[PDB]
Amino acid sequence: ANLWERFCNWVTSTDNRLYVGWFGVIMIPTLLAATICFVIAFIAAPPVDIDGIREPVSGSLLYGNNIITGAVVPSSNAIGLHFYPIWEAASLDEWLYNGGPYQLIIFHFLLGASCYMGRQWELSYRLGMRPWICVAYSAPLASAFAVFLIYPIGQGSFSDGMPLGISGTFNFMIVFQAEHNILMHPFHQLGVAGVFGGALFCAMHGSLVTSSLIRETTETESANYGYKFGQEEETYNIVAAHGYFGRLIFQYASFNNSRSLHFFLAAWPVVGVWFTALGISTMAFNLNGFNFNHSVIDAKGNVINTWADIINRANLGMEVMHERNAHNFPLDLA
Amino acid sequence: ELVNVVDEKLGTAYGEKIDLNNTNIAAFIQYRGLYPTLAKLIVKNAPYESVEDVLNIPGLTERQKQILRENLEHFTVTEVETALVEGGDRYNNGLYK
Amino acid sequence: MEVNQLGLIATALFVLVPSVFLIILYVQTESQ
Amino acid sequence: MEVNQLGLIATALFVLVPSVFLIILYVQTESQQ
Amino acid sequence: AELTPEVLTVPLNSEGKTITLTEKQYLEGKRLFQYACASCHVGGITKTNPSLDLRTETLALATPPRDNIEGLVDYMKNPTTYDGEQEIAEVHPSLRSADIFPKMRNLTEKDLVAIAGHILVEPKILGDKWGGGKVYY
Amino acid sequence: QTLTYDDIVGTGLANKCPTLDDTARGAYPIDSSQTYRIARLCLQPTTFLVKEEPKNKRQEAEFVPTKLVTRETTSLDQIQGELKVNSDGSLTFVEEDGIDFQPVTVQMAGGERIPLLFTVKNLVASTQPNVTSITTSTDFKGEFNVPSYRTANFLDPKGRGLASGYDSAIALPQAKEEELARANVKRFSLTKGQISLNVAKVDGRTGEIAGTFESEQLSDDDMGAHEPHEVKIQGVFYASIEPA
Amino acid sequence: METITYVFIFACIIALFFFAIFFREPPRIT
Amino acid sequence: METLKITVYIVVTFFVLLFVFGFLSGDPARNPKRKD
Amino acid sequence: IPEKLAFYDYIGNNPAKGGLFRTGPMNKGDGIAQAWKGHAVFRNKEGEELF
Ligand code: CLA
Ligand code: CLA
Ligand code: CLA
Ligand code: CLA
Ligand SMILES: CC(C)=CCC/C(C)=C\CC/C(C)=C/CC/C(C)=C/CC/C(C)=C/CC/C(C)=C\CC/C(C)=C/CC/C(C)=C\CC/C(C)=C/CC1=CC(=O)C(C)=C(C)C1=O
Ligand SMILES: CCCCCCCCCCCCCCCCCC(=O)OC[C@H](CO[C@@H]1O[C@H](CO)[C@H](O)[C@H](O)[C@H]1O)OC(=O)CCCCCCCCCCCCCCCCC
Ligand SMILES: CCCCCCCCCCCCCCCC(=O)OC[C@H](CO[C@@H]1O[C@H](CS(=O)(=O)O)[C@@H](O)[C@H](O)[C@H]1O)OC(=O)CCCCCCCCCCCCCCC
Ligand code: HEC
Ligand SMILES: CC1=C(/C=C/C(C)=C/C=C/C(C)=C/C=C/C=C(C)/C=C/C=C(C)/C=C/C2=C(C)CCCC2(C)C)C(C)(C)CCC1
Ligand code: OEX
Ligand SMILES: [Cl-]
Ligand SMILES: [Cl-]
Repeated sequence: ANLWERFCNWVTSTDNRLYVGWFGVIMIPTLLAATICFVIAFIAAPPVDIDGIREPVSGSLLYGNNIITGAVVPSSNAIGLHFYPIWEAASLDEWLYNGGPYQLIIFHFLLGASCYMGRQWELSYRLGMRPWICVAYSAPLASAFAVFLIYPIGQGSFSDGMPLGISGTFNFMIVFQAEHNILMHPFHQLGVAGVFGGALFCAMHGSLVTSSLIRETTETESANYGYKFGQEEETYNIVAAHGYFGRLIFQYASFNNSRSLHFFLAAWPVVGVWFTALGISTMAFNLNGFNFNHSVIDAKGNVINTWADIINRANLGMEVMHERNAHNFPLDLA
Repeated sequence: ELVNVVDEKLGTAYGEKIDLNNTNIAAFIQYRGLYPTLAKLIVKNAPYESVEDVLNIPGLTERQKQILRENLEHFTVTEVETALVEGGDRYNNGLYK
Repeated sequence: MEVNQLGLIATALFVLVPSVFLIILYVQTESQ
Repeated sequence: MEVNQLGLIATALFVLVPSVFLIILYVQTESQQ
Repeated sequence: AELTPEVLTVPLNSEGKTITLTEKQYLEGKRLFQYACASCHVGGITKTNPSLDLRTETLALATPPRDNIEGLVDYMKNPTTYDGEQEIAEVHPSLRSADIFPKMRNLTEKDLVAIAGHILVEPKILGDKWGGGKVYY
Repeated sequence: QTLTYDDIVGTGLANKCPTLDDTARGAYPIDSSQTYRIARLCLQPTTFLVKEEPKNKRQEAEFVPTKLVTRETTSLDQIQGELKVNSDGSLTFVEEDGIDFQPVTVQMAGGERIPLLFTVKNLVASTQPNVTSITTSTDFKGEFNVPSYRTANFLDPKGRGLASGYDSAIALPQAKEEELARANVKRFSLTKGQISLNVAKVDGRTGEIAGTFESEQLSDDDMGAHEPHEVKIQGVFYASIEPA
Repeated sequence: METITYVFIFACIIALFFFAIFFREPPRIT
Repeated sequence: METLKITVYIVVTFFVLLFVFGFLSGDPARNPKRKD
Repeated sequence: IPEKLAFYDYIGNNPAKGGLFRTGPMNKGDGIAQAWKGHAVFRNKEGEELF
């Protein structure tokens, strides 16, 4: 054992309170940089000219935001997709005005989070586990890539990336509806199905295992004290929960293989969230939601509005008001 | 003391007629014959003291002065408003459809 | 920013009162 | 009256902080018994 | 309501002589107006020059006037500016410029009359929606 | 030399006016029977200075330097106009057209951003009388117009504008309007600035001149909402002079 | 004052992270 | 700023090298069952 | 006379003019100094200068 090997063993040690890992050797610095830049910027960054029209948007607390309205504001549209590291600016004052912190944070963050995924694989290998938790995390990771990288690439600017704020996130959702009619896109409908049903099945599983917990405590103590960490036996009667739940609907609508039951819980929301991340990724290239505007017309040819035309009226309200000083020509093509 | 100069102008002849000193060039589509040739000439030769100085534009043709007389009743001149003529707003005022 | 004066006292007690409850309950659990 | 607005948060914490300290110490004394 | 001959009656020339189209032609002109004109003219606006719509009242103050089928077939053969003072076949598809605007090659005089019929009928049906743009969608 | 966009793209040189050797100290003969024109005039600012503003004390306002934050986007170029010979021998430049304005934001100590419309719109600059030739001691002085930094369609964060926009503070339905007038009522400023151009290099061969300039003008006033700052711009210019 | 409040509460949460991880109840194999 | 550029260049490079070399240092054997 | 020297000659900057519960900056009290108004000379109807 020499210097390199002692280090290699520390890095991949399964005795560290927090696993490090080769993926962690990248994740730790990139996440730290992003987290420190994000916190300073959120509190103190001065206004950022997000839309490139010399009209700065104040995102930080010290400049009169609160927790809900504050943000790290995306980098200037004048920058488009150009790389804007600190060293490319003439002064930090220039880097701040033009929104450099958003580039630094998102790049370090996306790098950091891709290696988090990798680190989940890595530790599972050292622990003797099956490897695929990192596959589940890939649904939220891709989702984040979609709003922070892909959608900017398709539209040619990080100025149309998702802002790092609570209200900025809403701005981003609203403008998206106007430009892509995302509600009418099947992949986002799959993501709603992803998350409603993931919440639905999460209550169902909690409610059902909780229902069939085996008495092991008295009325005064928490029932939680009837499980002991590491115990070999199960704390609940799955036969009984299948018996409740098979009758609630019918016998075959109900799982009786615990393995089949948990793979279903993993698979449902992960798939759904893959699809909505893909929906954001593809609407990045302007393949938008179904367009049924004026799809119904009468014998003479008058337009017979459906609910889709009513959506489109709201969409148009979003369209004409958003970024109200930034368009000189009549189509908003990116 | 603080007034919107554009609202003020709406209460003038500008609000009823084509102000040859102010109105964006697309308002000349309203009347047969004017657009785009004469409107460009009208706009280029800039401001006028009187509506009828438009007939003295150098190089007009006889067909053109006749069209212009046919429409003197649709024109007016008021003072030039910096806010309507700056930024090239007489050629493109941000309005499309 | 012209914010609410009572907002500070409402926020502070909102944190302080329920937190102290939990702290009282936890420390006397430990000492028995 | 034109009284100072932090008078109130000052008074409330002056009361609550040391009161809670003592309550914490007393309660966990009694559950030692 | 339905599609009637009173609706399908449109000016044939500026002297007043009308012609009365049929269901089959109006649909042909909508289908050909799509193929040929909707890219810039969808809904009766003009995307590459919003100041100029296909509203029947705009085609009236055109020089030469255009609110009749002959006037329109002529525009589609040899188009001009609104005042008539210039020919714009170089930047506006027409039979004249069918070499640079291929979609115009395979059209016949009956096709052009279908397309004008459509244009002159469509505002009878939709009114202000035709040539209004997004306010009216 | 023949330089191409690809040689230049991305370097910062697109924002720089041409220069001449230190041997371009000739003299261009000006010929009264002739008409002349500036085929290109190019101004490249190098420093933006912004007048301080004392307290009540009427002490002293110095021009403090500023930090440019809007990058290499500041130069006026491609400007053309008639160089008239006048009867008192002087030369007068009357601008016609060009990229004669660039909006600019500089920062002051403390964090205040000062935007301004760096411009020479409708420039009319004249030399001294009886100028037979442009030498490396020839000066122009002139005045230009400075239109409002934003034009009439510009809408403020609450949707208010001059030619468009809400005419009131809609989020405060029943506030007293009196206290909000300066902000509810956009006004479009139009002002004048002064500029000295000092020819320091001449190429009589080609009729190329180059020197430095100094201009004074007002900053953005935000369509009437606050007072402008006095701003002083220094840089270099280059002009080619063709017979017209 | 409201800036200070937002940041104080943020900072309290970060300290809570530190203790919840490093001074957790250790899980025991019983 | 040039000083910053170079410091980040050197930093990133060094970490990037840990990651590669680390995985090359017989990472498939670093597991609790088959040391191979 | 520099205004900075005249401002020292003013009891409002005397640290012994305060109070225990009068909180905050001195500016919260007499206000933010903007200008020296001038040095003031009193005379009676006789032309005698008074102090
Ligand atoms: C795991 C470590 C890690 C990683 C992967 C990154 C990654 C990045 N940083 Mg961050 N950074 C880190 C740690 C890290 N950082 C730390 C610890 C700090 C604090 C000091 C920072 C501070 C920081 C700042 C202040 C900035 C970045 C920026 C960036 C981005 C571009 C960096 C670049 O051009 O390098 C290029 C990398 C290479 C050329 C190395 C490639 C690897 C090959 C294999 C070798 C190449 C040899 C190389 C050229 C020789 C260099 C020496 C030579 C000059 C003598 C990228 C997201 C910039 C940014 O976000 O802009 C938007 C930026 O402004 N970083
Ligand atoms: C009145 C109740 C109601 C019902 C029945 C639905 C139903 C639906 N909504 Mg809506 N939704 C509701 C209220 C409701 N919604 C409300 C109050 C809001 C907020 C205003 C929304 C907002 C919303 C959005 C934004 C979207 C939907 C979508 C959907 C679809 C997916 C549902 C899903 O995955 O849920 C999770 C539940 C499950 C996965 C369980 C299975 C659900 C199915 C539908 C029931 C089983 C049917 C069964 C085969 C029939 C019995 C046959 C028998 C022989 C066994 C579905 C058509 C999405 C959509 O448009 O899809 C078209 C979509 O994008 N919902
Ligand atoms: C009932 C209404 C309803 C419902 C249920 C949904 C549901 C959803 N929408 Mg839709 N939306 C709606 C209405 C609705 N929407 C309306 C009305 C509009 C129009 C105004 C839209 C417009 C819209 C847009 C434009 C987008 C959505 C998206 C989404 C998704 C959000 C969750 C997500 O991305 O998870 C995925 C998970 C993540 C993004 C999290 C990633 C986490 C990273 C990897 C780690 C984070 C670490 C963190 C920083 C630190 C944590 C550590 C710390 C705690 C210590 C989801 C499928 C988004 C989508 O599909 O994105 C892909 C999207 O971009 N919506
Ligand atoms: C050596 C300590 C020290 C000193 C000399 C100062 C001095 C100053 N501070 Mg700082 N400050 C300090 C510590 C200190 N500070 C600390 C520790 C904090 C964090 C709490 C602050 C936070 C702070 C803020 C947030 C602000 C100041 C400001 C000020 C100025 C106004 C002070 C004022 O009005 O006080 C008034 C003094 C009192 C009201 C006296 C309080 C003492 C009471 C009467 C006693 C308490 C009761 C006690 C229990 C007695 C019974 C006990 C018995 C049983 C034995 C002044 C220059 C202010 C300023 O002008 O900002 C620029 C301002 O806004 N300070
Ligand atoms: C006048 C009149 C008519 C009155 C007379 C009435 C009367 C008394 C006479 C008889 C009436 C008669 C029977 C006629 C019927 C008429 C008729 C059909 C009525 C209409 C009813 C109808 C519309 C119902 C639709 C059915 C419906 C609501 C749901 C079906 C959808 C469905 C199958 C989805 C459930 C999804 C599913 C299978 C499970 C996933 C959930 C999940 C992950 C749970 C987690 C989980 C599962 C487990 O499994 C176990 C184990 C554990 C641990 C666990 O975590
Ligand atoms: C082991 C854990 C350790 C964690 C420690 C946390 C790290 C803390 C991060 C803070 C680092 C930022 C400091 C930047 C120094 C500013 C100097 C300066 O003059 O600029 C400060 C200002 C920035 O801008 C001005 O900042 C002011 C702060 O009050 C005001 O807010 C003004 O309004 C704002 O405009 O700009 C300048 O004056 C200089 C122009 C640029 C020339 C500086 C070259 C150095 C480039 C900085 C690169 C930072 C890299 C940080 C990574 C280090 C982490 C190991
Ligand atoms: C005709 C048109 C053109 C062609 C189109 C082709 C369509 C057919 C494609 C078929 C797809 C293949 C099946 C899927 C894989 C599978 O079978 O899993 C294998 C397991 C094994 O089941 C288990 O099987 C076990 C035995 S064994 O392992 O299968 O051998 C048994 O022990 C256990 O009890 C039992 O549950 O399946 C499950 O556990 C059963 C529950 C059903 C869930 C599986 C599907 C995944 C759900 C995602 C839904 C996405 C929603 C997105 C959000 C809106
Ligand atoms: C499909 C064959 C058609 C038909 C039938 C028409 N257009 Fe166009 N159009 C375009 C532009 C820029 C103009 C304005 C031209 C100008 O005067 O500068 C027009 C104008 C017309 C008119 C005149 C309408 C009027 O109000 O007078 C008419 C009758 C007309 N068009 C018919 C642009 C385009 C295109 C962009 C490439 C396309 C394609 C077409 N037009 C297609 C057609
Ligand atoms: C060695 C090692 C390690 C460690 C490492 C680490 C731990 C790192 C760290 C890192 C770090 C620690 C980093 C940092 C970064 C940061 C940054 C980069 C920041 C930035 C900032 C800035 C840039 C800002 C600015 C501003 C704003 C925003 C506003 C206001 C003003 C100012 C100017 C301040 C490990 C374990 C892996 C293993 C291997 C080896
Ligand atoms: O930046 Mn942000 O937002 Ca997507 O389109 Mn174009 O751009 Mn702007 O407009 Mn709509
Ligand atoms: Cl917006
Ligand atoms: Cl645009």
